[PDB]
Amino acid sequence: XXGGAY
Amino acid sequence: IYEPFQIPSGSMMPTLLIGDFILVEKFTGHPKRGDIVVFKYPEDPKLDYIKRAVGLPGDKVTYDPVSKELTIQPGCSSGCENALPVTYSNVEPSDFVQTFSRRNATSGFFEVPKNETKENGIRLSERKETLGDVTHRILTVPIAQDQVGMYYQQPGQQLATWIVPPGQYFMMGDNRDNSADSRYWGFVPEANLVGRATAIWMSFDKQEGEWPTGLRLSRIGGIH
Ligand SMILES: O=C(N1CCOCC1)N1CCS1(=O)=O
Repeated sequence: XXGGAY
Repeated sequence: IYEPFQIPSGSMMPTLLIGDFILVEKFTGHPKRGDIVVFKYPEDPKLDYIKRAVGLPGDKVTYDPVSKELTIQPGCSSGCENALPVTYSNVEPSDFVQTFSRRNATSGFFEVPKNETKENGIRLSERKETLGDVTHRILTVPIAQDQVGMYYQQPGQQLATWIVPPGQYFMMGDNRDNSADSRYWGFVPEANLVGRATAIWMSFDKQEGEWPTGLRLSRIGGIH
Protein backbone atom coordinates (compact mmCIF):
# COMPACT_ATOMS: atom_id res chain seq x y z
CA UNK A 1 0.00 0.00 0.00
CA UNK A 2 1.69 3.34 0.96
CA GLY A 3 -0.53 5.46 -1.31
CA GLY A 4 -1.93 8.95 -0.33
CA ALA A 5 -5.27 9.72 1.19
CA TYR A 6 -6.58 13.21 0.38
CA ILE B 1 -5.94 -6.51 8.13
CA TYR B 2 -4.26 -3.12 8.12
CA GLU B 3 -3.47 -0.90 5.14
CA PRO B 4 -1.02 2.03 5.48
CA PHE B 5 -1.59 5.50 3.94
CA GLN B 6 0.42 8.68 3.82
CA ILE B 7 -1.19 12.00 4.71
CA PRO B 8 -0.19 14.58 2.09
CA SER B 9 -2.60 17.43 3.07
CA GLY B 10 -3.80 19.42 6.06
CA SER B 11 -7.50 18.60 5.67
CA MET B 12 -7.63 16.62 8.93
CA MET B 13 -5.52 18.96 11.13
CA PRO B 14 -4.84 19.07 14.08
CA THR B 15 -5.83 15.34 14.37
CA LEU B 16 -3.59 14.29 11.44
CA LEU B 17 -0.69 16.28 10.14
CA ILE B 18 1.04 16.35 6.80
CA GLY B 19 3.71 13.63 6.75
CA ASP B 20 1.75 11.29 9.06
CA PHE B 21 1.66 7.63 7.96
CA ILE B 22 -1.47 6.06 9.21
CA LEU B 23 -2.80 2.52 9.57
CA VAL B 24 -6.32 1.74 8.41
CA GLU B 25 -8.35 -1.09 9.83
CA LYS B 26 -10.34 -2.48 6.96
CA PHE B 27 -14.15 -2.83 7.66
CA THR B 28 -20.00 -6.30 7.76
CA GLY B 29 -20.90 -2.97 9.27
CA HIS B 30 -20.20 0.21 9.65
CA PRO B 31 -18.73 3.55 10.68
CA LYS B 32 -19.87 5.20 13.90
CA ARG B 33 -20.50 8.94 13.85
CA GLY B 34 -17.14 10.70 14.29
CA ASP B 35 -15.06 7.85 12.91
CA ILE B 36 -12.09 8.80 10.75
CA VAL B 37 -12.68 6.86 7.50
CA VAL B 38 -10.62 6.24 4.31
CA PHE B 39 -12.91 5.88 1.29
CA LYS B 40 -12.86 5.81 -2.57
CA TYR B 41 -13.62 9.32 -3.84
CA PRO B 42 -17.05 8.95 -5.50
CA GLU B 43 -16.39 11.05 -8.63
CA ASP B 44 -12.92 9.50 -9.06
CA PRO B 45 -12.64 6.20 -7.23
CA LYS B 46 -9.00 5.79 -8.31
CA LEU B 47 -8.41 8.31 -5.40
CA ASP B 48 -8.49 7.49 -1.68
CA TYR B 49 -9.73 10.22 0.62
CA ILE B 50 -9.68 10.46 4.37
CA LYS B 51 -12.45 12.43 6.31
CA ARG B 52 -14.61 12.16 9.47
CA ALA B 53 -18.06 10.51 9.09
CA VAL B 54 -20.22 13.31 10.49
CA GLY B 55 -23.58 12.24 9.00
CA LEU B 56 -24.94 8.64 8.81
CA PRO B 57 -27.99 7.41 6.80
CA GLY B 58 -31.18 9.30 7.71
CA ASP B 59 -29.45 12.28 9.45
CA LYS B 60 -30.57 15.77 8.58
CA VAL B 61 -27.27 17.71 8.64
CA THR B 62 -27.11 21.52 8.54
CA TYR B 63 -23.96 23.62 8.45
CA ASP B 64 -23.77 27.29 9.46
CA PRO B 65 -20.95 29.05 7.48
CA VAL B 66 -20.83 31.93 10.00
CA SER B 67 -20.66 30.15 13.40
CA LYS B 68 -19.11 27.16 11.58
CA GLU B 69 -21.21 24.65 13.58
CA LEU B 70 -23.18 21.54 12.59
CA THR B 71 -26.70 20.64 13.52
CA ILE B 72 -27.58 16.95 13.25
CA GLN B 73 -31.08 15.36 13.39
CA PRO B 74 -31.00 11.48 13.15
CA GLY B 75 -33.74 9.12 11.82
CA CYS B 76 -34.87 11.76 9.35
CA SER B 77 -35.55 10.23 5.85
CA SER B 78 -38.14 13.06 5.87
CA GLY B 79 -37.49 15.64 6.52
CA CYS B 80 -38.05 13.82 11.10
CA GLU B 81 -37.50 14.66 13.95
CA ASN B 82 -34.65 14.22 16.50
CA ALA B 83 -31.66 16.25 17.40
CA LEU B 84 -28.31 14.79 18.35
CA PRO B 85 -26.66 16.80 21.10
CA VAL B 86 -23.88 18.65 19.21
CA THR B 87 -21.93 21.05 21.38
CA TYR B 88 -18.76 23.07 20.92
CA SER B 89 -16.16 24.30 23.42
CA ASN B 90 -15.13 28.00 23.36
CA VAL B 91 -12.82 29.08 20.44
CA GLU B 92 -9.15 29.20 21.49
CA PRO B 93 -5.85 29.68 19.63
CA SER B 94 -4.61 26.50 17.86
CA ASP B 95 -0.94 25.38 17.57
CA PHE B 96 -0.87 26.29 13.87
CA VAL B 97 -0.39 29.34 11.66
CA GLN B 98 -1.35 29.12 7.96
CA THR B 99 0.79 31.17 5.57
CA PHE B 100 -0.09 31.62 1.90
CA SER B 101 2.27 31.58 -1.05
CA ARG B 102 2.55 31.75 -4.78
CA ARG B 103 4.41 29.91 -7.45
CA ASN B 104 4.00 26.22 -6.54
CA ALA B 105 -1.92 29.47 -5.43
CA THR B 106 -0.89 27.52 -2.20
CA SER B 107 -0.59 27.57 1.60
CA GLY B 108 1.77 26.16 4.26
CA PHE B 109 1.09 25.19 7.91
CA PHE B 110 3.43 26.02 10.80
CA GLU B 111 3.26 24.88 14.34
CA VAL B 112 3.88 28.01 16.39
CA PRO B 113 4.06 28.23 20.22
CA LYS B 114 0.86 29.98 21.33
CA ASN B 115 3.03 32.56 23.22
CA GLU B 116 4.69 33.40 19.89
CA THR B 117 3.68 35.23 16.69
CA LYS B 118 4.68 34.20 13.16
CA GLU B 119 5.58 37.34 11.13
CA ASN B 120 3.45 36.39 8.12
CA GLY B 121 0.44 34.13 8.30
CA ILE B 122 -2.83 33.79 10.15
CA ARG B 123 -3.21 31.85 13.47
CA LEU B 124 -5.99 29.26 13.19
CA SER B 125 -8.70 28.97 15.84
CA GLU B 126 -9.45 25.68 17.53
CA ARG B 127 -12.56 24.21 19.17
CA LYS B 128 -13.68 20.79 20.31
CA GLU B 129 -16.78 19.47 18.57
CA THR B 130 -18.91 16.82 20.35
CA LEU B 131 -21.22 14.77 18.16
CA GLY B 132 -23.53 12.94 20.60
CA ASP B 133 -20.96 10.93 22.60
CA VAL B 134 -17.65 11.44 20.67
CA THR B 135 -15.39 14.55 20.67
CA HIS B 136 -12.60 15.77 18.43
CA ARG B 137 -10.80 18.99 17.52
CA ILE B 138 -11.43 21.29 14.53
CA LEU B 139 -9.45 24.28 13.17
CA THR B 140 -11.12 27.35 11.62
CA VAL B 141 -9.70 30.37 9.76
CA PRO B 142 -11.25 33.67 11.09
CA ILE B 143 -11.18 35.58 7.69
CA ALA B 144 -12.56 32.54 5.70
CA GLN B 145 -16.18 31.74 4.96
CA ASP B 146 -17.73 28.92 2.88
CA GLN B 147 -19.18 30.22 -0.40
CA VAL B 148 -22.50 28.42 -0.35
CA GLY B 149 -22.80 29.00 -4.16
CA MET B 150 -20.04 26.33 -4.46
CA TYR B 151 -21.90 23.83 -2.22
CA TYR B 152 -23.37 20.57 -3.31
CA GLN B 153 -27.12 21.28 -3.13
CA GLN B 154 -29.19 18.13 -2.68
CA PRO B 155 -32.36 18.06 -4.94
CA GLY B 156 -35.22 19.69 -3.00
CA GLN B 157 -33.31 20.72 0.15
CA GLN B 158 -32.33 24.32 0.86
CA LEU B 159 -28.65 25.23 0.68
CA ALA B 160 -26.40 24.13 3.56
CA THR B 161 -28.90 21.45 4.62
CA TRP B 162 -28.65 17.77 3.57
CA ILE B 163 -30.58 14.57 4.37
CA VAL B 164 -28.22 11.63 4.16
CA PRO B 165 -29.69 8.92 1.82
CA PRO B 166 -29.95 5.35 3.02
CA GLY B 167 -26.66 3.52 2.60
CA GLN B 168 -24.65 6.76 2.41
CA TYR B 169 -22.45 9.12 4.48
CA PHE B 170 -21.61 12.78 4.94
CA MET B 171 -17.86 13.45 5.29
CA MET B 172 -16.17 16.50 6.73
CA GLY B 173 -12.56 17.42 7.28
CA ASP B 174 -11.36 18.66 10.76
CA ASN B 175 -9.50 21.60 9.13
CA ARG B 176 -12.87 23.02 8.26
CA ASP B 177 -11.91 26.00 6.11
CA ASN B 178 -9.30 23.92 4.32
CA SER B 179 -11.15 20.76 3.40
CA ALA B 180 -12.91 19.82 0.08
CA ASP B 181 -15.54 17.42 1.47
CA SER B 182 -19.25 16.43 1.30
CA ARG B 183 -20.29 20.16 1.55
CA TYR B 184 -18.82 20.48 -2.02
CA TRP B 185 -19.28 17.05 -3.54
CA GLY B 186 -22.10 15.09 -1.89
CA PHE B 187 -22.38 11.73 -0.12
CA VAL B 188 -20.17 8.69 0.12
CA PRO B 189 -21.77 5.32 -0.69
CA GLU B 190 -21.22 2.55 1.87
CA ALA B 191 -19.39 0.35 -0.75
CA ASN B 192 -16.80 3.10 -1.13
CA LEU B 193 -15.60 2.78 2.52
CA VAL B 194 -12.21 1.14 2.89
CA GLY B 195 -11.86 1.31 6.68
CA ARG B 196 -11.32 3.28 9.88
CA ALA B 197 -7.97 5.03 10.53
CA THR B 198 -6.89 3.77 13.98
CA ALA B 199 -3.20 4.65 14.42
CA ILE B 200 -0.14 6.60 13.31
CA TRP B 201 2.55 4.22 12.29
CA MET B 202 5.15 6.89 11.56
CA SER B 203 5.37 10.67 11.14
CA PHE B 204 7.65 13.06 9.31
CA ASP B 205 8.17 16.78 9.62
CA LYS B 206 7.31 18.03 6.16
CA GLN B 207 5.43 20.52 4.04
CA GLU B 208 3.16 19.66 1.15
CA GLY B 209 5.42 18.86 -1.75
CA GLU B 210 8.83 18.74 -0.24
CA TRP B 211 10.94 16.59 1.90
CA PRO B 212 11.00 16.55 5.63
CA THR B 213 13.24 18.12 8.16
CA GLY B 214 12.98 15.20 10.53
CA LEU B 215 10.45 13.16 12.49
CA ARG B 216 7.75 13.13 15.07
CA LEU B 217 8.10 9.88 16.96
CA SER B 218 5.91 11.43 19.75
CA ARG B 219 3.05 10.95 17.23
CA ILE B 220 3.44 7.19 16.77
CA GLY B 221 0.42 5.46 18.50
CA GLY B 222 -3.41 5.77 18.70
CA ILE B 223 -5.22 8.62 16.92
CA HIS B 224 -6.70 11.30 19.20
O1 LIG C 1 -8.42 18.09 -1.66
C1 LIG C 1 -7.45 17.95 -0.87
N1 LIG C 1 -6.06 17.70 -1.40
C2 LIG C 1 -5.32 16.60 -0.73
C3 LIG C 1 -3.93 16.33 -1.38
O2 LIG C 1 -3.50 17.26 -2.38
C4 LIG C 1 -4.51 17.48 -3.40
C5 LIG C 1 -5.97 17.72 -2.90
N2 LIG C 1 -7.54 18.06 0.62
C6 LIG C 1 -9.14 18.28 0.67
C7 LIG C 1 -8.97 19.81 0.96
S1 LIG C 1 -7.18 19.62 1.24
O3 LIG C 1 -6.80 19.71 2.70
O4 LIG C 1 -6.34 20.52 0.34
